[PDB]
Amino acid sequence: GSHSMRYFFTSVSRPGRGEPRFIAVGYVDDTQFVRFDSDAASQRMEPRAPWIEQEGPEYWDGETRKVKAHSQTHRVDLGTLRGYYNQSEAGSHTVQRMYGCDVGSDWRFLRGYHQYAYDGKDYIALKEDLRSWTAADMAAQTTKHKWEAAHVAEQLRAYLEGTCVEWLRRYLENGKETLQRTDAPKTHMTHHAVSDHEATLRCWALSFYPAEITLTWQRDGEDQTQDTELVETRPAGDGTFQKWVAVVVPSGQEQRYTCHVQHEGLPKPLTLRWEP
Amino acid sequence: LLLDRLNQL
Amino acid sequence: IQRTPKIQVYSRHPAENGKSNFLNCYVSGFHPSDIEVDLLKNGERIEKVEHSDLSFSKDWSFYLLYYTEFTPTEKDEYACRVNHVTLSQPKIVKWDRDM
Ligand SMILES: [Ca+2]
Ligand SMILES: [Ca+2]
Repeated sequence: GSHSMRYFFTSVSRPGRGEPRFIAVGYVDDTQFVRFDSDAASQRMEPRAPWIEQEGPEYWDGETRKVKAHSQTHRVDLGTLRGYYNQSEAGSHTVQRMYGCDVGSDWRFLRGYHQYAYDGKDYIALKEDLRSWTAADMAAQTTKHKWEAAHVAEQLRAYLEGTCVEWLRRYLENGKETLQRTDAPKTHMTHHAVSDHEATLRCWALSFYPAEITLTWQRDGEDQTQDTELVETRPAGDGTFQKWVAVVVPSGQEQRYTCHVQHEGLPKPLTLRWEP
Repeated sequence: LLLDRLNQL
Repeated sequence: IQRTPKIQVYSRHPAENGKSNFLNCYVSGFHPSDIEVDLLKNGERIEKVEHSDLSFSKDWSFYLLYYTEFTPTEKDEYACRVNHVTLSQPKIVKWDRDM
């Protein structure tokens, strides 16, 4: 199937004392593999998946140098933005950055991204052409003219179509035992009476990977959204995910209702009904 | 692998 | 922007009384990132609680998983307590093994 590599960075200013709090995380698909936290003791990029631990000292020293340099860029940016938006030195503000690449089933480049936000709102983003910029307001328009003059999109395009995809392929190979394994959802249905004549049917999908999944209810073979509830996909904590969908039904009529589960690990979607 | 030098805003 | 956290409290494995498991509190959809999350056993704070590294969604809102080992029983009540700048008072969500 398709794969992705993504890095996420958050910096939160601390006007009271000291430097911003900085947290960086790296993912391959839905698997975290590296982290940096400015509050942690190591002051190094740290492994979070077994398959990245084999990387040598040059890798760890290099990623530590680069992630600390990213933290300093965010620190400077928080100051610049406070100036661009004419804000007080007294409040805490946040910058967020995400970048990475997607490859298809053949592991060839599909798309690249580099997005930045200030205080939880879009600031500037590289367009899908990897040449152009989306600036949300006039402060970001100032950044856009600066980054056009500094050949920034060229540098990002070279990384996104080159380094990013090359290293994603390396990680997919090194971590093949888990990264290239799909864990189909383990499904079951539960029944919870809500009165002496109606009940909730809850369709569960457990221990699946990757996180993408679709759960839908049908009644007599047509989609049912009335009297249904669908929770957000949630992490189990062991690297897999969970979700459920529920419907309220008249007791005795449970056989009319079917839950349909779609996932990359299922060659054909599953259909579940309540076991009377 | 991370990007290297970033351009400030 | 200030976005309030969504909360789910649930076990890693289907719960069976007397069998060890893991209690999760998944907080998501919030902004800014500073947040206080505790897992409770009979209204009291559980001390050995860990959490994931801060990350965020496409819409820039943050998410975290807080977790600890626990053993469900017939008598004990478990819950997650969340405080955030968007909340007037801490929000307590009781764990229900069926959800
Ligand atoms: Ca009724
Ligand atoms: Ca509050």
